[PDB]
Amino acid sequence: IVGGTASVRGEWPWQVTLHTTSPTQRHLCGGSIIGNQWILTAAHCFYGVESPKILRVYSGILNQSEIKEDTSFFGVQEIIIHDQYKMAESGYDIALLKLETTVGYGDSQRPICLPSKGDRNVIYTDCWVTGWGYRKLRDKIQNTLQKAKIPLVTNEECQKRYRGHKITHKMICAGYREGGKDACKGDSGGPLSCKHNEVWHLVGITSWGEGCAQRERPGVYTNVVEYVDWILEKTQAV
Amino acid sequence: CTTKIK
Ligand SMILES: CCOC(=O)[C@H]1CCCC[C@H](NC(=O)/C=C/c2cc(Cl)ccc2-n2cnnn2)c2nc(c[nH]2)-c2ccc(NC(=O)OC)cc2N1
Repeated sequence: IVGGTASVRGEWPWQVTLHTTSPTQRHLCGGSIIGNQWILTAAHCFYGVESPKILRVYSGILNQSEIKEDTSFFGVQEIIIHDQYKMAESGYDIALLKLETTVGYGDSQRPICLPSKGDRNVIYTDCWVTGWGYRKLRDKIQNTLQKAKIPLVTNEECQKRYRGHKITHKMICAGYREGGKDACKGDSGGPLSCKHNEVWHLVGITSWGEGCAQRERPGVYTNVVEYVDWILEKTQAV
Repeated sequence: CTTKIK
């Protein structure tokens, strides 16, 4: 996260850190708890990931230093990537992780509401991007979960900013015209959380951008409202 | 949440 500040413990209890153990254990991506055995994240996180056996989901984490060999995590039973996904820049950048065991909800770990279909017309003015990602292009994963408040950008304005890309309504952009605050390397897969009527909603999934927090280069997020039926198809399968 | 996950 560029231009952000340290989160406080329990502030983003749906935020997870997804780790890979191959070749050595390290933070891979962010993710969000959406159900008691379900993590929503970005499909691009699994590039070259050949098996869910190398994955570890840690919830209730503020500091990466809380994670050692004796730290409890959730194993991943299954990786579900959207069928239409090719690459982050073309959209469908969404994946679900089916956990091997269930998350016990509490003040340190709980789910974030998915957006409502009727809320496709609501204007969100209180949106935050969170993660342990870089503070600039050439940096390192941060110990403390960072947060940055960022305004949503219309599809029309985002398209003007990304000449040569096709910015679809399945993407949602966020950033200041002058830049300064954004997601960066290591933040992808994490949430873009927006508070509306005192309830937090998972509006976006951190996906891609041209550099980090650059002037007139908003961050591009998977527009979660456009995938609610796909999420229910995969999580509510009979 | 309005949208419910089982
Ligand atoms: C463990 C291997 O992980 C990886 O290869 C990638 C996968 C995932 C690969 C893509 C990922 N993209 C983002 O996270 C976000 C991009 C992004 C999003 C928005 Cl909205 C705006 C601007 C963006 N940027 C444009 N340019 N940079 N950002 C990334 N992640 C990493 C490097 N790139 C990584 C860096 C470090 C670690 N881990 C470690 O250093 O642990 C000690 C893991 C990463 N994730």
